[PDB]
Amino acid sequence: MLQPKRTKFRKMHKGRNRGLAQGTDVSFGSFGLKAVGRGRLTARQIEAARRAMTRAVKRQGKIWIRVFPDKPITEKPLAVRMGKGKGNVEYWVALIQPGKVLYEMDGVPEELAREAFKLAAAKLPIKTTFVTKTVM
Amino acid sequence: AKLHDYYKDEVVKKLMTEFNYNSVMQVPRVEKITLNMLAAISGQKPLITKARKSVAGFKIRQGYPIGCKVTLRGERMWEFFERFDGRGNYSMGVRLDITITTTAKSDEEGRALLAAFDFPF
Amino acid sequence: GIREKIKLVSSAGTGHFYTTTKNKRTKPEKLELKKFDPVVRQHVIYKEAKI
Amino acid sequence: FTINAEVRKEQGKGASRRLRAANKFPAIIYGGKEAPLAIELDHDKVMNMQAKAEFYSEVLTIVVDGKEIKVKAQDVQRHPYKPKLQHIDFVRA
Amino acid sequence: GSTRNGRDSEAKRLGVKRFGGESVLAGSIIVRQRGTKFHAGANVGCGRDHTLFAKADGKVKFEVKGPKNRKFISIEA
Amino acid sequence: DKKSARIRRATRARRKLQELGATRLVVHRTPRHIYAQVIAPNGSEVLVAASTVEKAIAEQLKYTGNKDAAAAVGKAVAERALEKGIKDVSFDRSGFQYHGRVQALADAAREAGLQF
RNA sequence: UGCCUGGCGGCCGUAGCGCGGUGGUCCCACCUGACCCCAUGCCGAACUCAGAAGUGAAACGCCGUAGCGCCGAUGGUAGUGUGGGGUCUCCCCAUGCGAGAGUAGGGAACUGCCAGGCA
RNA sequence: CCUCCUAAAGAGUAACGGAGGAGCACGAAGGUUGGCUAAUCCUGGUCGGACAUCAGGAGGUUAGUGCAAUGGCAUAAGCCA
RNA sequence: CCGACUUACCAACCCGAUGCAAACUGCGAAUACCGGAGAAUGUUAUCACGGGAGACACACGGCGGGUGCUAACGUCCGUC
Ligand SMILES: [K+]
Ligand SMILES: [K+]
Ligand SMILES: [K+]
Ligand SMILES: [Mg+2]
Ligand SMILES: [Mg+2]
Ligand SMILES: [Mg+2]
Ligand SMILES: [Mg+2]
Ligand SMILES: [Mg+2]
Ligand SMILES: [Mg+2]
Ligand SMILES: [Mg+2]
Ligand SMILES: [Mg+2]
Ligand SMILES: [Mg+2]
Ligand SMILES: [Mg+2]
Ligand SMILES: [Mg+2]
Ligand SMILES: [Mg+2]
Ligand SMILES: [Mg+2]
Ligand SMILES: [Mg+2]
Ligand SMILES: [Mg+2]
Ligand SMILES: [Mg+2]
Ligand SMILES: [Mg+2]
Repeated sequence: MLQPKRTKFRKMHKGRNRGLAQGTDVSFGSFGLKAVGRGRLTARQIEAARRAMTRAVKRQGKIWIRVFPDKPITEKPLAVRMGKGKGNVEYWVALIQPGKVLYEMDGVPEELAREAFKLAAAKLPIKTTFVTKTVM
Repeated sequence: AKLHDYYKDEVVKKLMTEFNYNSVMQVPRVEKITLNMLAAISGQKPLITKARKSVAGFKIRQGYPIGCKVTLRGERMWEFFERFDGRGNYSMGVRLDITITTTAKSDEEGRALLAAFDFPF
Repeated sequence: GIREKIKLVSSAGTGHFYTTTKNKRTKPEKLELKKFDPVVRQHVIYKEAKI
Repeated sequence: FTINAEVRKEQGKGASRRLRAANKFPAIIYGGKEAPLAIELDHDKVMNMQAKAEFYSEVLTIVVDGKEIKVKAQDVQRHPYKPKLQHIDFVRA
Repeated sequence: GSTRNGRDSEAKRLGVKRFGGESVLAGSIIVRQRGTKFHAGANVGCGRDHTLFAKADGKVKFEVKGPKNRKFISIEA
Repeated sequence: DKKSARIRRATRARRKLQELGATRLVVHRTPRHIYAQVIAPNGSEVLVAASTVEKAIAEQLKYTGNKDAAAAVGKAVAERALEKGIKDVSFDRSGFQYHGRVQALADAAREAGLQF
């Protein structure tokens, strides 16, 4: 599952997740799975969805993952009180805004792309939509 | 003095036919000769060169005297010339090292100049 | 730290002194400096002494 | 392709969002040495024809003010997730 | 349990003290800064901690000037 | 790259004279000529000037790019500055060493009665 | 009054690079020598001096040329002050302000003082 | 005690919030005058190698700053006398 | 002493595309803040000095955030 090989800093402020996405076009492949909802995609979710769509295509065509989980999420252990420092990094997330193309695919029929992405979408916490490469 | 006087008589003359320069100022001149490693070889007292950095490898440090060099120019370079890196300049290894810097703006033009003085090739 | 306090005493015999620090190990030679003596109102040699 | 269009009275965010909340969208015609013309377009009409790859390649005619302006589609701002057009740049051919 | 952070220095109250067009007396600090974010223009001195101060009575003038487009502060006396 | 290197050498002093608001005796030297301009504090106005390209100075000289010629320009620019009543100047050596022809000019300029 | 060159400024890339020309009367440059003045942690390379046979080769200036850098609308978008609203982790409406990026396009700077050459 | 962030584009601003430093050094590493300009790589070159010093070019501060970080720094505040 | 073909191959630089950042910025608002000027309006609403205090456990709600699980009628700041 995806994770930055290095980071400048271990822990990151919670932040907020406002705005619409950058990277709203199918820029690499023919077909894309686009976020309609807003949220966090964990590295496990990204992997689960990748394995689903990959198995559907029977290792044919080509798959791009447009999102990368570069935000570390900390958690406090069970039965520890508030404070005493920030919790430990447990997993990595990508912040998703509406419009974000999550995955792209080329070298399959649309029919099979739609099925592969439907199987991937069922692994994700955010509402998605199938999209095609536009001429402009 | 032997080779300065011969540079302009013959070597300027021949190189002006070879490449067909528009001026003598196009001709390759021996600008300088630098003998990195010395004062019986050169006459000029050498300059003790020093380390630009430390290196984990040679057990050196920055500003350690790890070399020595002299920059023969003009009359004294001609008198030692008697005694290609890709823009005219040559370097001889002596089993010290030697360098001949030129105003030649080509690789064929440096070997034109040295070999016109009958430099061994 | 390493650096010890010293006084620079006026050579004019006014009693006037400056104070400074000195790395005694690296520099054991006595610090001597022309400084303004405000008693005689002249620059004179000052010389190191113990604080 | 022949697109019907009106000169936009109002410009800016409020005006533009009101257009799109009534199944229209703003566009701009610029290029040549004439002043830019800010136009409003019927959304469903243009969305239907821009489905064809010819819309973006061939010269189009904008019938605005009853006048025929020949243009190429220069840029399109799409809605981030919905299949809608926010804006089109047309360049006078 | 414990954390290895929990330190910070006192805030230094840097920044612009007199903005453009403000009438200052000579000696008045115009900006406190680290290094020369602003440079001393006409009738402005630069102190040892890069403090820019008025050397004349007059009005503060910020200007971008020279080949590096650096910010200068002057006093229009 | 001798001009750019010299303009780098010249800049500190020039900027200081601008800061001070000094009237500036600027010298320029070449291997053949030497020049002198008295420039106003603004930096944009030459008040008086004298050179060895000026035929009057040059026709009385042996060679225009020597210490003798430098002293001749020094006397000339100073004399002309004293006509306008420009007594107070600051010497801008313009990146050249205060030595030889530049010094010879400065010496003659002082000897006439410029106050630097 | 025009053209060329030098010096000093304004200005600080629409002004900078690249690439193709082009200039030596003057100016500029390289250049020519060094017991000298002064100089090289060695070297007249630089700095410095005494020069004027030679060349514009390099540099420099000038001219041309969008391959770049740079500048850059209009419109839309983002954000946002105030008031109001929702399904309130985020948005929307009224009103005011309104980018950044990108697009069309611009673009091979312009200008003051003094000096000299030439016409 | 210092530096950054949190800190909401003046200042200030909390938490057992997120990251690092200080408790010195230096009679030069201070003053001034004069001078100088970096990393890194490519091509060539005794030993010599990935990396020593030399030469040329590319590059243009990506170096440097007595010691953290930030802001500075070419007129250098960097380097030499 | 070397070399030469050769890779399920792993691949830096550079070039073109795509995103991401509290401790990134070749950009950059709204607001806020400082100063100047001018009306109207406001029981001087301002500043100084002096007599007398109280208070230094705050709470929730909105907005911007840290922390916590964008958990808490949680916790810690800013601002109303
Ligand atoms: K002040
Ligand atoms: K010193
Ligand atoms: K609150
Ligand atoms: Mg609005
Ligand atoms: Mg601080
Ligand atoms: Mg500047
Ligand atoms: Mg010479
Ligand atoms: Mg040429
Ligand atoms: Mg813009
Ligand atoms: Mg050009
Ligand atoms: Mg602040
Ligand atoms: Mg604020
Ligand atoms: Mg408070
Ligand atoms: Mg210093
Ligand atoms: Mg209390
Ligand atoms: Mg309390
Ligand atoms: Mg409170
Ligand atoms: Mg809140
Ligand atoms: Mg509470
Ligand atoms: Mg709460």
